[PDB]
Amino acid sequence: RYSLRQDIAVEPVIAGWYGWSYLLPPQTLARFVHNRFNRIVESYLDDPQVHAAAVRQRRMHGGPWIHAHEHRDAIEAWYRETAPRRERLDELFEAVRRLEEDILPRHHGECLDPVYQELPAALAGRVEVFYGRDNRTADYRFVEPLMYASEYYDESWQQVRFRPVTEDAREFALTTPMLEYGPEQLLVNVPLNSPLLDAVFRGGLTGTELDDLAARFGLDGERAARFASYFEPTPEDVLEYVGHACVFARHRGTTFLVDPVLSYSGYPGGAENRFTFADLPERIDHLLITHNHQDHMLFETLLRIRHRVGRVLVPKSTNASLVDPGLGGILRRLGFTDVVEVDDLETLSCGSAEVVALPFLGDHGDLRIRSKTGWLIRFGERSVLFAADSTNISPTMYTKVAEVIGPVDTVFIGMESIGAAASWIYGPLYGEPLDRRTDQSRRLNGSNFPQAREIVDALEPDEVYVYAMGLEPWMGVVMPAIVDSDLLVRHVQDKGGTAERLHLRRTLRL
Amino acid sequence: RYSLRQDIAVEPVIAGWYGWSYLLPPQTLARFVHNRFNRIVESYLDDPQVHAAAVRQRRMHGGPWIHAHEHRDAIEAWYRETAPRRERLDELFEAVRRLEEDILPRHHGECLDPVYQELPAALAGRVEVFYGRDNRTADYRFVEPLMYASEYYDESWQQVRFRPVTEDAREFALTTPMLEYGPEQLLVNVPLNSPLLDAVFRGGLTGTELDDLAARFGLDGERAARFASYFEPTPEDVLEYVGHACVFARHRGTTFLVDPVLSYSGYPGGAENRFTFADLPERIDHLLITHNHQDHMLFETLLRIRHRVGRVLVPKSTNASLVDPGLGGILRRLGFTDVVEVDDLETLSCGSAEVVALPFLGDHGDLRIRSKTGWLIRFGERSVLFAADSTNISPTMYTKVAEVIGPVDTVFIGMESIGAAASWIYGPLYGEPLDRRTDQSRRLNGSNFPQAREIVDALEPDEVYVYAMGLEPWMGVVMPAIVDSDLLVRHVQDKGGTAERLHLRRTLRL
Ligand SMILES: [K+]
Ligand SMILES: [K+]
Repeated sequence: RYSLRQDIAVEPVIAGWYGWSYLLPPQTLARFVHNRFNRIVESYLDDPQVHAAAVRQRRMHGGPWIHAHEHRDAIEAWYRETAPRRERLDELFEAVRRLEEDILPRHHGECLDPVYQELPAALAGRVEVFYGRDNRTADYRFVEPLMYASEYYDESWQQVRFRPVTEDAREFALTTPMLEYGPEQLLVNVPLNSPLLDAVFRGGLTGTELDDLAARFGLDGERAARFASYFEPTPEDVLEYVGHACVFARHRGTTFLVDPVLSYSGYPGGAENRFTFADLPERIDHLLITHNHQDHMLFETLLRIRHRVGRVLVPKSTNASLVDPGLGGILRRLGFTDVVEVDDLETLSCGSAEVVALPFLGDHGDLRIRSKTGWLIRFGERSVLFAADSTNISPTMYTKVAEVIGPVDTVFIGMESIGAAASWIYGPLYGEPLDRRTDQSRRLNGSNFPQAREIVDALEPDEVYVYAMGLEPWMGVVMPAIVDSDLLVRHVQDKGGTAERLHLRRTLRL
Repeated sequence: RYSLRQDIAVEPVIAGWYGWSYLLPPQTLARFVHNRFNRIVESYLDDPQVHAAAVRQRRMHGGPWIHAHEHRDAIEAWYRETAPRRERLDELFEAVRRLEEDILPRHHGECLDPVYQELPAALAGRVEVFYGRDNRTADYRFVEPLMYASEYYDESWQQVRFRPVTEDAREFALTTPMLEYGPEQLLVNVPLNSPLLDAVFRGGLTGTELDDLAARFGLDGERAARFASYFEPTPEDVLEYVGHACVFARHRGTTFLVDPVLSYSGYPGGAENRFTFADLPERIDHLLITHNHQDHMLFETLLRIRHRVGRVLVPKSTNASLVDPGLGGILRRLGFTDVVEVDDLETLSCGSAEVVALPFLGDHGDLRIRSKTGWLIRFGERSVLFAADSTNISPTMYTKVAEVIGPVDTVFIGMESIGAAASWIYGPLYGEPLDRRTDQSRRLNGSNFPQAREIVDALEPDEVYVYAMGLEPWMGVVMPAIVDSDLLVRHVQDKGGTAERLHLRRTLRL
């Protein structure tokens, strides 16, 4: 009997690209493909040189640049093979532009029933329209499950690409098409929610069982043998930090994992003491996610642990808009079948703990998005709060919050006190651009020193760690402020308590 | 041992008025008190005559008219006793006007963080602000649980008023202050979620236990004896229609009740065959509610059955706005401790059935409100759909819906094909008025004949009843089209199937 090697990664791929939340729902896919992914490809076909030149200065990583510039011929063939896809998806892009731009501004406060009469065939039956607060300006929302039911959500445009992992750091993956760039890699068509991937990550297969598996993925010849080679012979009360904003926990034998992202292992030259896919218990009872940003809920990680998961807790949103579509339903298309959505300050009991959802402000470019929460976990008398990227930009909200929830022992706050422009993530979903100087004042930032101070001062914790920092090398898949972190470590220590910025790993007494 | 008499009603009262959803959350209370309830009282103090004159023509019921005009002195004293309340609530009304009118339009697409700096003390920490789709127009939402935590939600402004019920029909109750107009009535201060009301509706008390109970409500002397007199000595597979849009169901011993409203009994001169508080099983396993309109979820009914209820299913909304605030949280303040919010086309298993939530369009004045769903219930091979007031104003939505949910046997649709102006309910929550002729085209209507036809034609049911009609006399508490109903009864019958409009009661084979 055999199992996947710790040093093979199985990378999520949707419509040619490294896979994440907003590529799943056809209506957001379409805004990205049209307004970003085609622009990146065409720009590259025209001058491979810019991209190479760009890729070479480390400091230009994260821009709209293809990292496998050597492979011009393959990329061109791929673009052209997929033209009927990019074209059926543009049919949706046009419907939506048509409704936001030609149909909705026609109306000024009267009955809207005349609109369902005029909807593009793409949207017919799949949207609801209404006025906003002024009663005169018309808006809309998608009926999400009907979208997924439509021909525009297509499971066949999904894939996984197996490849070896030889070191800690990761190259920035979001702007480069997912293809077989080397014989070590294996690109395979399967839907992301498939139970075949579950077979894989679970393992314990005989050699003939692997052949069967591999034949159900439609593999044979050398591909089937590459596939086979990715497999090797099958070999309390804790609070473990493990990377970026990901924290593991056992409490009277119930397991918790917050904002999942994990590194790999099985290769020379690692970093001592990492917490890896290999360090995981049998079952993950409760998976918690603070928001919808890749650094907090990485598809690659999630697909891998899916088979071990009990319940997923996530914050409730019903906007069913482009900028902000239902987290919970995304998780369901990924194959998670027990997902619970929690409103502000609702309380769920979890094994022997109690989990409370907390209000979470900012980090989203002052955009209309409801998928954010922090979590407070009460393990009997000790009680820990995970705040992720949430910033304290509303003076008293924390006082009022404390009045309802009682005292808190331990706090994790994230101080990416300056990060990206919000258009960097959300930009292709907008309707038209903002004028540059405005767009510029709309950032994704974590709490800085003063804000962070006032969080601490209003919750009176005895322990106070700062995470979500983006230090660990493997976060490079997807992505001054230290001055501030340190200001805070001293503040909290000077006031008679433990504090510490986190990097790489840490056991902690629970 | 004793129990409440079937012929005593226990009427919900918030801040002086017959109690319902939008009076619960302080932010909506405040819009109603200021923009409607004060206007009604003052107008009456000035000329009791208009009101009497108005009350006397039946056809003017439902307008802004006080029904107990004889009792001028009492009403005046009540108004003046409660001035410090109406004044602390105006402090919130002003905060909100201030933020919608002075603060939010100042901003044009830049960072909003400067706003939490300027928030009225009333809202400090209790709101979140953001841009809408155009990215330039600022909007907001309340953090609902912090509102309820605030001094503006005040349980002490809540009450119940016991009174006898001597006949089927009910006088229109929403526009007249809840006071003791007669020695038969008993007005009592207790919070609506109180477990003391549960004691009452449960009953089985000894006479000394009633005295104890009555002493915990702070009663004695003649009041305690009136209270006591409201008590008398303690005395399969069904599908029961029972009134308006309320339908009961047993299936392999699990009980369901949809859109609850019930009549009373124990008085001469009733209507034979009513389904009453007395006809109810021991336990209500699953309570379903399609939307947030009083005709579909009457506080009076709900408070009475609270103690017998298992789970409440309700549609999910996160708008946490004025026009549309969280149904689920309202139910929690009323004392329901197991409430589940269901998104479009999510499926919950319920005892031996499966309940699916269905998209629901219209009936809400093209306003931004997410609290609406129909329910499909699968009892094994028979499968029944409750559509309430939802109108088929989107051509294909029903085709697409059917494609996902499979075939349906039985259908209840509501054909109040013309009803009220939407400002009649929602009017006091708006920011300013619409110009009259516009407001006029924004109605709350059920499906008419053609729309209804196309629902039937796309679901192919064998049975098809029309409800939500507002026939039953007791609906008068809170509230041409028959031509259309009948058109539909014939249509469905001519195409080889059962059809029928419902009135008063009906057993049905399940
Ligand atoms: K599909
Ligand atoms: K309160």
